[PDB]
Amino acid sequence: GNWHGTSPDWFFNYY
Amino acid sequence: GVEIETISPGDGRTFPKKGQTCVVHYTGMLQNGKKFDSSRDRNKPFKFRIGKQEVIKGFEEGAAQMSLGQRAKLTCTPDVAYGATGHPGVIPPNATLIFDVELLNLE
Amino acid sequence: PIEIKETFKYINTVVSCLVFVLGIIGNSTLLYIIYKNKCMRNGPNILIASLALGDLLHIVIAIPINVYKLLAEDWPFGAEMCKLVPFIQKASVGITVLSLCALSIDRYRAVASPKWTAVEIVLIWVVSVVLAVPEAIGFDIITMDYKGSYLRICLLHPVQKTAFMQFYATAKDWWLFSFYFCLPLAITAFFYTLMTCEMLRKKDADEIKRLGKRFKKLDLDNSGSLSVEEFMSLPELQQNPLVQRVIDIFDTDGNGEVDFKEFIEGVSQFSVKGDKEQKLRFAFRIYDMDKDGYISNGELFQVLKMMVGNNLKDTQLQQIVDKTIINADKDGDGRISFEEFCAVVGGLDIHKKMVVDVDHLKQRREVAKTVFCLVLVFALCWLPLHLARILKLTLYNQNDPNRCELLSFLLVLDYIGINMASLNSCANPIALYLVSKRFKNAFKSALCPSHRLTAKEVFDNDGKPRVDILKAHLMKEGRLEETVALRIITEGASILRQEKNLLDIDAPVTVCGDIHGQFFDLMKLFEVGGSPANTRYLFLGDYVDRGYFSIECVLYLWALKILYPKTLFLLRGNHECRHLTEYFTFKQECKIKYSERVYDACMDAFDCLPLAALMNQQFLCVHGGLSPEINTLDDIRKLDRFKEPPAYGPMCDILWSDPLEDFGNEKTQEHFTHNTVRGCSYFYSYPAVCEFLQHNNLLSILRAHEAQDAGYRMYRKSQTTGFPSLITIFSAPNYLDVYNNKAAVLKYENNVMNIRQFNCSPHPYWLPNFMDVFTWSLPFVGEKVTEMLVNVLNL
Ligand SMILES: C=CC[C@@H]1/C=C(\C)C[C@H](C)C[C@H](OC)[C@H]2O[C@@](O)(C(=O)C(=O)N3CCCC[C@H]3C(=O)O[C@H](/C(C)=C/[C@@H]3CC[C@@H](O)[C@H](OC)C3)[C@H](C)[C@@H](O)CC1=O)[C@H](C)C[C@@H]2OC
Ligand SMILES: [Ca+2]
Ligand SMILES: [Ca+2]
Ligand SMILES: [Ca+2]
Ligand SMILES: [Ca+2]
Ligand SMILES: [Fe+3]
Repeated sequence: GNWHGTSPDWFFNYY
Repeated sequence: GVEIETISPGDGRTFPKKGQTCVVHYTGMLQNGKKFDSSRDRNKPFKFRIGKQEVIKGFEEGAAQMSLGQRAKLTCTPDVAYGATGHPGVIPPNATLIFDVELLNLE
Repeated sequence: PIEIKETFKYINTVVSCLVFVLGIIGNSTLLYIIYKNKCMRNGPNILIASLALGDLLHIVIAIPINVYKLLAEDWPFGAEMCKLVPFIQKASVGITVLSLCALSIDRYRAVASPKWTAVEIVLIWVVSVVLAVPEAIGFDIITMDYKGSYLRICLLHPVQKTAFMQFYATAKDWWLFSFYFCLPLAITAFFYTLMTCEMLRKKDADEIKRLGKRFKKLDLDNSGSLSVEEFMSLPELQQNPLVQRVIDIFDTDGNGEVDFKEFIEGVSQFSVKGDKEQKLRFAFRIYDMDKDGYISNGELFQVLKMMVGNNLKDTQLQQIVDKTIINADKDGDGRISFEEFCAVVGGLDIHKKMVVDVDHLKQRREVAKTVFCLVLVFALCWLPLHLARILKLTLYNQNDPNRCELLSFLLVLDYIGINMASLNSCANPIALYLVSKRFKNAFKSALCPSHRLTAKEVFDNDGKPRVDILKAHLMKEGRLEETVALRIITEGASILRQEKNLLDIDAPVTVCGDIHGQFFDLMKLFEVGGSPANTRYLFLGDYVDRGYFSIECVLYLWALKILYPKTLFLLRGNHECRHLTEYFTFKQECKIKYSERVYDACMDAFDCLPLAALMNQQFLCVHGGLSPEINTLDDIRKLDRFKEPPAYGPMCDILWSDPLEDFGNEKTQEHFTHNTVRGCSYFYSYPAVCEFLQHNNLLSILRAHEAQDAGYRMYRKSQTTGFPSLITIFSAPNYLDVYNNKAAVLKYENNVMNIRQFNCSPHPYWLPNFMDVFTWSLPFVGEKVTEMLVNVLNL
């Protein structure tokens, strides 16, 4: 998504 | 280029005119003699009218100079036949046609 | 925060499963439609197929892996998946955006002023992959902390080695916003605006005014509508027997008369700028009498009855209509759709014949609907995510104490944006099914005696085919499965390969002449001569060609060879070679009745037939006659029969030689003369026949390969022994259906020779060159409708 976390996702990481 | 070489003469007095219907049996072949169509196999003759542009020009011209009951062979070059376009499924393109034409009846 | 995550985990996993299932099913069905239905390939629909790929590679690989993450509460995979899955999503998004842009540009070209399509597909995929490469080579795995519990995370490394990757990480968001969301919408809006302006200023009055003048002139009663009588008012149309069908097709609303709008719409079907699909749809609707969208048996029969007239019988026309329906029904519903119709008559190029001078549009509804639907779906699916991103970029501030509700809004919006982006890769089949008529019909067709005998139906438990079932089926115009026919022909060739060059046959024996594919006449022959169950048969050759049912004769004769290899004897004819079979109608027979592999198997079986027989130690049976190179039976016995019959040698002489015209009364002593009629082999004389008979101590010779009015002919009686030296047997009654001759069969039993005669039998009719009725009829339809439209409009 569009956050900082432990995931790969479209724009930024996900929680 | 239409040529009529006689196979068997007819009555020699009655010739097709504009307006009426010729009922005939025909058998066509390519230059190799392979049979591509023949109305005799159907056990029913084919009818066509003169002056309505229903058949190819060569066949109509050959029928014009061929008399009632006459049987002849017509040599039709592609300019008086299906030409370079041909007929899908029957006639290959730029083919010279040979027709065994027998005029049965005039109506 | 925590509650939202705990509640949305279940939602995310359900979304992942739903996208998995729907995407796989829909995209697989869409690709199946593209690659089985032959009409779909004509347009830009294959770009749609690429979109399906652009979804499928994403759905089966990236979705399940993420599912594990949704139940892992951490990041369990290594660098490989961390680098692979986001590469897949970026590649899929690039494929979708480039496909939409290229397709919109392509049809802007299409409606305004192919190898290029394949090159464009390749370019789209290459550009998508190369643009997604930096993203894949960007991520990494790092474990920093979680305030006590170290954990690994897949993300952009905070520091990048190269300056290019530092620039990439700095402004990745706007690169993803511009190329993947701004460029598609901008390009599609620009090209659609140009198309709107194109139909704006390209609109004129000249053609409309001229067509209105023609409409007013034709409208005798000035009622604003055209009835049957006003169309018949032109004398030139009184000789066209396709008038009423075209008048009905011009009438779209079914009120019985054509108004100006319907006049324009009907005329527009024949513009120089119209597509081939419009012409083919007009051709389909010509036969589609009741406009149900399907061609059935009855409607086609009536249409061709009106066209042909009384030239053909009812029974044969009905039979060939049933044949066309059977061959052209690719789904077994008993009726022909437009899809199957254009799969059949696609190559006739009759669409180019229906040309008139006019320019009007009735199209641009359907496909414009589809393309705008696809672009709108793409825009709406990545809209919530972009809105969430811009809201976080603008209003989010971690320093603000009033921040918890901002998290509660942004996280839910991000969840919605992720879920919708996931659903987009599984929504294109649904969108196409809802917007497009062609796609909906194709999906409906896919998801939702013509019987073919199988191996269990032909072969029993012992491997011996049941002759009665094959007999009845092939009598009833039935067909056979490819595997069964190939099996029969191949193992029949295997059986025949073991026989010697010269067969030793003892009395009683029945000998038959040329059959030439006359399956029903072959039936009459077997009936007259007695069933093969108790009668030995010697066929002299020519089982194919000159007929329309040769494959039936082949199947049944080698079937009896399967059942009765030792009581049934077959000899080669000259027509079982490459040259004669490709020259005559047998090749097209195999191509239409079966596949070319069946032709190859049939030819291989033909290659294995024996050549000659020795009957009752007194008689020699061949197909043609003697050779100048053959003096004793040993020459025949040493022949290599497993080859193409060469243009010269004892092979060609045995398969092609004929007696002289004046056999038995020839003027000279020349034994052999050149054969001009056949173009090969030689004419042989009565002195030569007597020489061969006396030298080899044979009494008479049986042959075929010459037409006989009575079906048989005994040549001159031999001086030394008093028996007819050469007997020709013909068993093809009504040869080529023009000879009207009889057929004869030769029975030898108890030193008694009896010739039995039989005549022709009815057989179903086939159009020349084994074509269907549509290929027969389409050019005539096109020419007459074009002549009508030229006589009406152009003047
Ligand atoms: C099914 C309904 C259609 C309708 C079919 C019938 C009434 C049955 C009728 C016995 C046709 C035969 O069907 C078994 C078969 O006869 C042939 O085998 C043939 O021996 C042939 O050459 N003939 C037939 C005898 C007259 C001369 C010539 C012909 O002028 O034929 C004409 C012909 C094809 C003209 C085309 C028309 C299209 C133009 O574009 C083209 O212009 C270049 C010229 C035929 C009579 C047409 O007027 C009428 C039809 O077509 C053709 C090789 C193919 C043709 O099947 C189509
Ligand atoms: Ca009117
Ligand atoms: Ca109307
Ligand atoms: Ca219908
Ligand atoms: Ca169907
Ligand atoms: Fe032969």
